[PDB]
Amino acid sequence: FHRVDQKEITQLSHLGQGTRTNVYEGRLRLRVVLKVLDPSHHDIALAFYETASLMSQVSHTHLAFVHGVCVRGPENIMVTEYVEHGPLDVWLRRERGHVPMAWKMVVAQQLASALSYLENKNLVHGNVCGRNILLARLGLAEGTSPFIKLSDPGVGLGALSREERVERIPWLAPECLPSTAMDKWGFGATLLEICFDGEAPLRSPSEKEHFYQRQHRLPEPSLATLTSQCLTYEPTQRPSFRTILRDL
Ligand SMILES: CNc1cc(Nc2cc(C)cc(C)c2)nn2c(C(N)=O)cnc12
Repeated sequence: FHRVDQKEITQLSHLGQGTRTNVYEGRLRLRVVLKVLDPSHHDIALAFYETASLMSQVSHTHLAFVHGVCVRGPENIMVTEYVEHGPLDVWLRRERGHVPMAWKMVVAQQLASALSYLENKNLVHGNVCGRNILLARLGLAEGTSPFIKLSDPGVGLGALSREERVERIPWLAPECLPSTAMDKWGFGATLLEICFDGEAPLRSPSEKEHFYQRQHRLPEPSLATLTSQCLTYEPTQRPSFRTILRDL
């Protein structure tokens, strides 16, 4: 990744919070987003640097760009693409009941394309969810289509606590509660979330953890065969993104 000096960035309005991060609008000597990691253990900063490294080595129409990393005292900052309309989950809840199925199918295909690209390079995202899908274009006007960018996955899944992994249910693959196969589950859970206008299935941390421990399966979408195949507890039985992209 590219090293960004603190003199090259300007921190503006708070946008929201991610896992161990605060996300702000900013300027780069370009409008950007600044993902400020909390003062953290070296294992967490390393998992954050691994994400910056992964996203700086890939290039895809539907993957958000990473400008680089800035170290500002105890704060690690990932300088990433400012995407015009922000997260898909927020937008879906605001537009609940007025998002057509054809619009949702375009998003699913664009997301499956980004994930097929990663799968072919044997790279894991590990945080596929509506919150990490950003809208560059809304596709509300006649003759237009939405355009998504899959955000960086933030602090790597391998560095998170059990409590943080439970907070990720239902996007978290069940085998991760105690491989590219995990993104097939994240993809399936994101299709449910999109189908339900940003209302993902599953509640308290104990109820979510009990759901996976008891091997219960997620609700069917209101995409039924595809979610049923992606959301299986057997990782090797999940279809490839080549097959998913064909089935879509
Ligand atoms: C207008 N643009 C954007 C808004 C936004 N808001 C946001 C909204 C919540 C609820 C949470 C977080 C972490 C950010 N995030 N974002 C990103 C990104 N998180 O990578 C990239 N561009 C944008």
